[PDB]
Amino acid sequence: IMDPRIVSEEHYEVARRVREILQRYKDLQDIIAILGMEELSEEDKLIVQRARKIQRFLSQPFHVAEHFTGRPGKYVPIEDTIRGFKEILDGKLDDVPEQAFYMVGTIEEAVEKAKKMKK
Amino acid sequence: TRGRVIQVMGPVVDVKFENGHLPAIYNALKIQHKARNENEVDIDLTLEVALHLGDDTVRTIAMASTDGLIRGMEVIDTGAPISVPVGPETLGRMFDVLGEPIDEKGPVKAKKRWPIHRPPPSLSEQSTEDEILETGIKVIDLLAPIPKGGKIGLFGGAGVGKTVLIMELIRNIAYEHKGFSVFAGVGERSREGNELWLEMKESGVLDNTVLVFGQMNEPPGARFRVALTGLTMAEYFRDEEGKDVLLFIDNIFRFAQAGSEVSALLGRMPSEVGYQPTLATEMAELQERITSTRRGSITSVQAIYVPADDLTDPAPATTFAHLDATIVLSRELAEKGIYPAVDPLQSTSRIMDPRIVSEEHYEVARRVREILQRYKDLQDIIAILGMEELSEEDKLIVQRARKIQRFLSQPFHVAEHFTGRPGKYVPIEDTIRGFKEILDGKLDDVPEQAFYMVGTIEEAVEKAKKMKK
Amino acid sequence: MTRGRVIQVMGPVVDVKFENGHLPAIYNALKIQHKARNENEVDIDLTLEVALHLGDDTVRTIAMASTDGLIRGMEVIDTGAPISVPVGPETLGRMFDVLGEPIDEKGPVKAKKRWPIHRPPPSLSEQSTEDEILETGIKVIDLLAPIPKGGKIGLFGGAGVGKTVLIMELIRNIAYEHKGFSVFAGVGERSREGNELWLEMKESGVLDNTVLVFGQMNEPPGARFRVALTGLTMAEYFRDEEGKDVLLFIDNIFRFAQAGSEVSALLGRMPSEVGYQPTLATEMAELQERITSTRRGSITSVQAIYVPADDLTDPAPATTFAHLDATIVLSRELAEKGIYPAVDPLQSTSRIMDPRIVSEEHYEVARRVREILQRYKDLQDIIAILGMEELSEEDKLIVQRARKIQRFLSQPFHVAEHFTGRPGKYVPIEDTIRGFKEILDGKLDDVPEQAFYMVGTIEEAVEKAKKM
Amino acid sequence: LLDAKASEHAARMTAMKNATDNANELIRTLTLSYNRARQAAITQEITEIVAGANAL
Amino acid sequence: SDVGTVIQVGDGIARAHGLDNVMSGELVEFANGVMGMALNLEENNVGIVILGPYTGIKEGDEVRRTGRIMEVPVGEELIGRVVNALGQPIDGKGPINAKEFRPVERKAPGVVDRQPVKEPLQTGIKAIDAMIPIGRGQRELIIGDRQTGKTAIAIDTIINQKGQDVICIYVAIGQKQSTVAQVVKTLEEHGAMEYTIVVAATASDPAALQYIAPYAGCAMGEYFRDKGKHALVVYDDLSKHAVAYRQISLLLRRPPGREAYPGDVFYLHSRLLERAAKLSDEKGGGSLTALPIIETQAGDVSAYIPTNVISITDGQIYLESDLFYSGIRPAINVGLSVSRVGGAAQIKAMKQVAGKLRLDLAQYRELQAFAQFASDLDEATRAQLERGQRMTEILKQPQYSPMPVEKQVVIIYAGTNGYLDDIPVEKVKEFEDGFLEYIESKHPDILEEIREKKALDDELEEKLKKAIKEFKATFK
Amino acid sequence: YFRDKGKHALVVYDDLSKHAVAYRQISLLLRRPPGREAYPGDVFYLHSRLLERAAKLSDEKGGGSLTALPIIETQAGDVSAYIPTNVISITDGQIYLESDLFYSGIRPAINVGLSVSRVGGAAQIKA
Ligand SMILES: Nc1ncnc2c1ncn2[C@@H]1O[C@H](COP(=O)(O)OP(=O)(O)OP(=O)(O)O)[C@@H](O)[C@H]1O
Ligand SMILES: Nc1ncnc2c1ncn2[C@@H]1O[C@H](COP(=O)(O)OP(=O)(O)OP(=O)(O)O)[C@@H](O)[C@H]1O
Ligand SMILES: [Mg+2]
Ligand SMILES: [Mg+2]
Repeated sequence: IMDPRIVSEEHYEVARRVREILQRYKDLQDIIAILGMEELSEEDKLIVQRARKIQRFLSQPFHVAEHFTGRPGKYVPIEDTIRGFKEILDGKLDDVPEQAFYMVGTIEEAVEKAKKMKK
Repeated sequence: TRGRVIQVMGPVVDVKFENGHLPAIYNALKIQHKARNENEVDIDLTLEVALHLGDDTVRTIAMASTDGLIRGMEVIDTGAPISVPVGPETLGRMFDVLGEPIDEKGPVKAKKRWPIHRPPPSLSEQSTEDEILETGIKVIDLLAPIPKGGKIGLFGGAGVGKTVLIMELIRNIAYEHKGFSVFAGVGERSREGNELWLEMKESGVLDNTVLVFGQMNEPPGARFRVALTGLTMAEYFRDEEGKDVLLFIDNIFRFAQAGSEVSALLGRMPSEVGYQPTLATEMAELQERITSTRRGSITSVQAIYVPADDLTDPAPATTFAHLDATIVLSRELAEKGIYPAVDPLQSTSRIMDPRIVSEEHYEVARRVREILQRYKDLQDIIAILGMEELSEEDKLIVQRARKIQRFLSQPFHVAEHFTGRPGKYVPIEDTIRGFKEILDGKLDDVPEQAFYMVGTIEEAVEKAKKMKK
Repeated sequence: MTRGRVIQVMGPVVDVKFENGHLPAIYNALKIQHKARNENEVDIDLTLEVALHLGDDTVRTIAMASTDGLIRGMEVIDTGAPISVPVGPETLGRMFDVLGEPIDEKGPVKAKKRWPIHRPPPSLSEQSTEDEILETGIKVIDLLAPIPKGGKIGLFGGAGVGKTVLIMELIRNIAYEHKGFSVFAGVGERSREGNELWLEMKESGVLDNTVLVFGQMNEPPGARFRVALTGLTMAEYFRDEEGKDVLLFIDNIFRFAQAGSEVSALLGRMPSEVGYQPTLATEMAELQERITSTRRGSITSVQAIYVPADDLTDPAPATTFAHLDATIVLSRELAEKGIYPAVDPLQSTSRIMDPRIVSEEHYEVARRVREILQRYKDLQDIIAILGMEELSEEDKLIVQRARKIQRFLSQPFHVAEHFTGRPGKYVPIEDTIRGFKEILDGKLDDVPEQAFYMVGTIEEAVEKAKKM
Repeated sequence: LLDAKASEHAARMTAMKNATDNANELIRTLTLSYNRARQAAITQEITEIVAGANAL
Repeated sequence: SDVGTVIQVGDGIARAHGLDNVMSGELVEFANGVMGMALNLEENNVGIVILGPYTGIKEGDEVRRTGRIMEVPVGEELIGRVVNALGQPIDGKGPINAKEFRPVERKAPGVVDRQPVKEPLQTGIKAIDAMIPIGRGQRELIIGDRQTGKTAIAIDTIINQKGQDVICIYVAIGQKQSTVAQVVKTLEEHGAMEYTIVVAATASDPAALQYIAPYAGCAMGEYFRDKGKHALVVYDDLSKHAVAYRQISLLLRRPPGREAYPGDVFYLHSRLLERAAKLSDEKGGGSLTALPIIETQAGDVSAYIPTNVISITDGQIYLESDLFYSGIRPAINVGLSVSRVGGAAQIKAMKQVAGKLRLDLAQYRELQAFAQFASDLDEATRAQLERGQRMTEILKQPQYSPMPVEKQVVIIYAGTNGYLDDIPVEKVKEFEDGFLEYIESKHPDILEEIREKKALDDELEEKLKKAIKEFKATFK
Repeated sequence: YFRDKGKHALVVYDDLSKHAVAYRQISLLLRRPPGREAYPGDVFYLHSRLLERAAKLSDEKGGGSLTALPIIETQAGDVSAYIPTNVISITDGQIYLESDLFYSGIRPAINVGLSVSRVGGAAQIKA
């Protein structure tokens, strides 16, 4: 179904833009394993900063997982996933810390989770 | 005293001779059948004996498709191996595995026929004189000189440049040599054989040449015996007439592969990587016949297909002990657009001895290998540490090695469609002179992009001026 | 009596038929003794070990020597039992083959008894439950890698370190202090190395306390496979009848595993991982489960092992490590520096090292020695790039201590008296533990490093210092 | 500048120590994977050989 | 009876019915006049390996028993000749006219009949005689990648045996006839044919003949050994015998194993290589030594055939392709190559000098891999690198120019003591020839003293005086 | 037997890896086609026929319960291998033991981060 004809134009741009950043970060992965991220400069450094946030925002608390962790489960609509990833890609949430996107539902939850941390 | 077909197992066939007068190993058998009723099909086939079984039965390998064969047919024993026509009447013709003409010029009227299986020369009558044979190709003429009267092997994977290198050598060596030429297309594309035949017809080189084909679409029996048919014709010019001859062969790996394909159906236990238990023995009976005797010399150029760029596969590994010069083609240079893509470290020959070549030829060739071997180990480090962290001697070696590696490239006459360039010839003195200026640092100022598909070193300076530097 | 005839021959494998229907058991030994009838024939003195009951009154067998000159229809006899070898005190100071026949030109062996090579191991109702430490008298082994009585010890080391000297010194110490003999089984050995060992055993006077059994590399797979079991049945008699503690040396256990792999391929069995035999763990067990500490006496074993490609996960090293109780590592760097015996203190380990078996001070002295030697190995690359004066006072106080402790691990052996003036020294467990404890507290730091080099007990270092 | 050059050499010493340790760890993990591949290739090859010999 | 009839024929193997009294390993004759060896004794058929052309043997042809095992000729009469694996001439210099013939499958010398190896086998190669010494009665494996020098080290060694009372045998296995002709011609040019025998089983010869060649080579080499005289045998590729044996076994239908080789592949090389030995005084004190050669694919030192022979020999000499393509010749890796008879297979002169070489060279192998690029280090590290670079120039040597031990210990002594500290790394080769030219005038003095006394401890004063005064006076 | 009556019972297997090796031996002696590491295809069915027999019964059956503690040895400390992964797919969790923890004095040497109980949390007392 990932063809311009079936999905919405907004969905297709956001999904393709997500895979490009995740592929670019998998290319840097074999060199940072030795040297670390201290050598990286400009766009390669900014790409890993956004790729970290994107990789964590793909995590979701399930209802069947309540028996393993005290966190309640969540259901996220298609309009909310597209809007959340679009803002992460654009850089509107670059100031928020990477630990505020772990096991959340919608993008507004990341804003209050960051506000709870105060960092 | 005739025989009958008993089992038809694809390419392999079993025949029983009731009288007890069985055919010898390697003898040729004939199946000629006229259809009795509307259900049957007319058949014309030749089979060679491979093994003697117990109950008056023999295993045979067919040289053409076995479709339409029926159990109980009649088989005739010719009394000898596959016998091919020999003499000066074979010049300017094209042949099948059985030595029959595949061109439409009419029958061949040669007074004599020779069997494709013959014992090799003895140690007491071989010869080994050493001289440099020029190719006009910058890499081969410098780093791996071709020995006149010796075997040359071009090794490579799929699509690296082997056939484009054989074709350039035929258009250089044979075009600068008096005497006969022989070419055998062992298990290759029938489109390439057609283009070669037309190039010969145009140039007029067919008058001094012989061609043998039996291509990819033929059964396993024909694909392994074709190299022997081309060889029994090049042997007559050496042994009976005394002339020097060139033998060009493309894909000798198809001969090894075709022997493996029929081995399982004959009943032989398998061996390493799925090859026959007789690989080294079968390649030796081919390679040991292509040698220079007291009477005349056979210079030979062979192309070897490496199944997955792994020189350790049984067929390529078995081949290396028989050559006098070996040239390895690497996809690493081909992907960078550096053609003919010859590996300057792995390429070597029996002639790179200080007693045979000139003093500066020996020095320049050894210096090229050392600078490129040093650069090979250092380029790997640069990818993790970065070029800024290395010393001035390393930076100098990197800058010169890049230019040397690109100057090894040349535009071939047969490559005009692939290169968009006319093609060029470089003599040995210019190859030595050109590489020396790069090694001595004279052209450190010239850009690394002024050596791709160029000829003589004067052109690089003219090309840099055209590039406004 | 009953007799068979040869019906097939191909390499080391031979098949025999018994027409009367009386067939030999799965491990019996058969003899082929034939005198040439005509000038066309050759005389033979071969023996075969049974392997399978094929059916139709036929049996498959593995050969103990060459099968050249054999003819189909040649008669053969069943001995009614497995391979049997001489046992007792008369086997001390002698050389033997797989069959129990002597290699030495010292006449025949008139032993009172002969025992079969294949015997069941001792049961759980015959073993000893509480483990004892075998005192070797060698400071490094007794302190950092204790030897369990009835245990299996593994030797890993490079060429030119002194493995033979250690074996010879271990063979001595057990005979003099523990009043027990030793046995050496050369599994597929180089006949030139077997010669050097026999001459060094002869020159050191050690032969009278040991038995040497050799299976040479030039022997067929069947003979190289069973040589460890004939060495083991000779060590078994000293445990069961005399009640003494015994040492069994196996030069390379990998050659025993390899010989079984070759015999399995010849027999036609489907291979397992890396091409080894399907029976690799049962063959290793039938050897290793007979080396135990019974209530009467014990057999301890020192076994060297060859790692096929520096990979410890290979099936032969893997199946052996399952049976081992301790590991001894020999390094070339200690030998280049001058430390003997050349045993690595940071790579040698034993299951007996826990404080429930060794005393509290034995555990503390061993742990403190490893901590100081490990800390010194860190400083070695710092010492290579920068000077000794620059190090901190505490760092220098550990470098000095570590060099003195590393030298105090060294000991002058008794077998070494032919190559050096040093007479030789035996150090009890109680004396080495007492000695290292004084060194660790810094009581002897105001003493030269050469006082601890090639010495025995701690009082000798004090007197050596007073002499200088 | 004296403190800046000293701290630069100290920073580079720690960076190179970690880079060397990361590379040494990667070498043992790759070595173990190569040994698994080596043993897997040998058992697969020997089983294709024996299957073919059994079939024939 | 002693007669049979062929039932199956193919690929150089035959199967026959009858031959009830054949012995395992016997020779048999076909109606065609061709010979064969009986290797399998099935219940109803004999499996025969053919020792000649098999395209003339048909099913139903008769075969007869010869009542004899495989036997070859032996004696001094073979010296200077070229022969096949069956003991028949190839050089065309007339018949052999031998006095005795003996079996090819003799048992090896027992552990009590041997004696420790303590006398040298001088190869004349600076890297081998100093760092990887060979003694008479030892087995040393030459192993490496294709086109690295291997046949070169074996022939340079045979050329060095002209003065000593040693006989050499060269066994050409699976080799091309044109390379065999260049080897024979090289031996005739250097005068080595005065004391050598060449046994050949070339690539077009039957798999059977290429299998009996090394066993026939030992039968000829051990003949001098049983007379008290020293002998040397060389096998150009043991990797080619394993392949020839694999063919015969897979065609006789014997069970396959790792890389399709039969279970007795370790036993094949063990029966052969344990026959090299230094005998005891009761047996006359004779000595046979072997130089087997192995070809490794991309450095596969852990393959089945390389691991079998690496475990059987008394040491090995590893040759590497990256050393070869970088100018180090002979391309011997000193770090991985070992001799287990070191310190006993050398004269006292070499033992005293080579001790310093081992330490200087060992500290260099570790240091260049990392400290080569750095501009400023500690003076100790600079001196260790500079000494290691100079000693690795002294070990380089050209083909067909072996060095007598007296000349070797002099140059190594000069380098180890560090008199080359003022000589550039490119000038070290020029210094070897210049120093040896000054020593030509003193050859009468130092040849007799180093050859007779072998005492480099007493000689220190004369070596130091000549080397320092001659070069400092001329170079200033 | 105790579980069918109504009594609770525990069973321990000292090495499932040694059990698989003893099964590979007889399948290869019977000439059965080898798989992934010379082991027969039935190697999953082998550990499944046995581990499934452990179960907590319903009140209608008498409420008894059999529990099992299988043990596995893994070469070079890697969890992703044929026999280890087969049993990890059958059990209700796993306890990981590490060699660097053991040789450094941390005992019992249990990895708290990577060890989990899938049935766990419901079987603990409220305290
Ligand atoms: N000298 C050259 N100049 C430019 N392009 C080249 C040159 N040599 C080869 N190529 C390119 O690489 C391709 C290699 O084709 P080629 O026929 O030589 O394959 P090959 O190596 O012979 O493989 P195969 O034997 O299977 O036919 C060419 O078709 C062309 O695109
Ligand atoms: N010391 C040397 N100096 C210069 N060139 C050398 C030296 N030693 C070897 N070579 C060259 O390297 C090659 C080695 O050939 P050699 O026959 O010894 O190799 P090989 O391993 O036996 O090859 P092959 O397997 O084909 O028989 C030859 O070209 C030889 O002249
Ligand atoms: Mg092509
Ligand atoms: Mg060679």
